[PDB]
Formats: sequence, C-alpha cells, structure tokens
Amino acid sequence: LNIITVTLNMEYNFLGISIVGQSGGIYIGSIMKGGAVAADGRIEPGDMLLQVNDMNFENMSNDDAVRVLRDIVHKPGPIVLTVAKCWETSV
Amino acid sequence: LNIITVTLNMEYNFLGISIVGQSGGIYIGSIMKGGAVAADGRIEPGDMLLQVNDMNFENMSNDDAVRVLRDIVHKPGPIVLTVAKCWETSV
Repeated sequence: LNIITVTLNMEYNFLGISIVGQSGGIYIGSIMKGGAVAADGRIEPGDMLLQVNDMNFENMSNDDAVRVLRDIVHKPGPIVLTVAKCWETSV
Repeated sequence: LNIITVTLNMEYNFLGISIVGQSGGIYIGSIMKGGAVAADGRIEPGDMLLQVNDMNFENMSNDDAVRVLRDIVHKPGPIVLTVAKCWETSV
C-alpha cells in the first residue's frame, strides 16, 4: 500500500514540481525549492502522480493529465495530490 | 521516434544512475557525477530505460530488470542502453 494523499493549502500559485511524460500516472522529475510541494516535504523525485482532487490520471493521456492538473492548480483553494511512492537503487 | 541507443565503453564498474521502480521500462531518477552515464552525457533524469544489450525490460518485472541490469554491468566489456527520451514541464 504505497499510495499516499498529500493536501496542499495553496493559500502558493504553483506546485513547484517538474513532471515528466513519455511518448497510468505522471512521474515527478524534480521538486523546485520553496514550495508548495517542497514546503510540504512528503512528495519526492521519482514519485508518481496518480490523481489531483477527484481527477485520476491512471486512464488519461499524459497531455490531458497535464492540462487538467494546470486547470486545477489555477482554481482557488486547497489541492489534494495522490502519489505512489517510488523505490530507488543505484547501478 | 524518441528512443535512442547509448553505448558505454565501461573500461567504469558502475553506470552511475539511480533507477526508480514503482510497486514497461525503468525510470532514471538521477545521474551520479563522474560517469559512466554522466561522462557520456546523453542520458538524463526522467528518461526511461528500456533495454540493456539484448535484454529488454518492456515485459519484465522491475525486480528482474534490476537484477539483469546488475548482472550485465558486472560483465566485462561495453554496454548498450536503450533509452526513451522524456519530456518535462513544470506545474
């Protein structure tokens, strides 16, 4: 059970994450210093973004996901992100 | 056509990449300074690793992929990585 929810107040205009697509979730490439996500601390590079508020990406195209995510980030008020926590190892 | 091949001489004992799994390819989380991958330059964080030499991960479990990758990195001689180049944007 590696999925967590992360609520951000956004009282912030920008999540401060770089998201990565490839030509069932969106990968988080990096976290931009300050916040909102950096200020919260729970989301880390390599985590997979599955949902924002009630809009789930697991069956959306990457282009629609980004569009919906931006639409919601530009709405007033708090946002809830659902994240799959990654594992990492070096080779 | 966003897939490239990257040959590394490995005359290096360590690719110098952190790979990310989640509970058809393995994501590259970061690149460790020096090389081999850092020294080559073509592979970047967010890229997806699809194959090493002739062993393709697109139908393997993440745990088998990592195992096979380590096995091959510990073999003598050059290694060929097949990478899907990501796109990135900030939200």
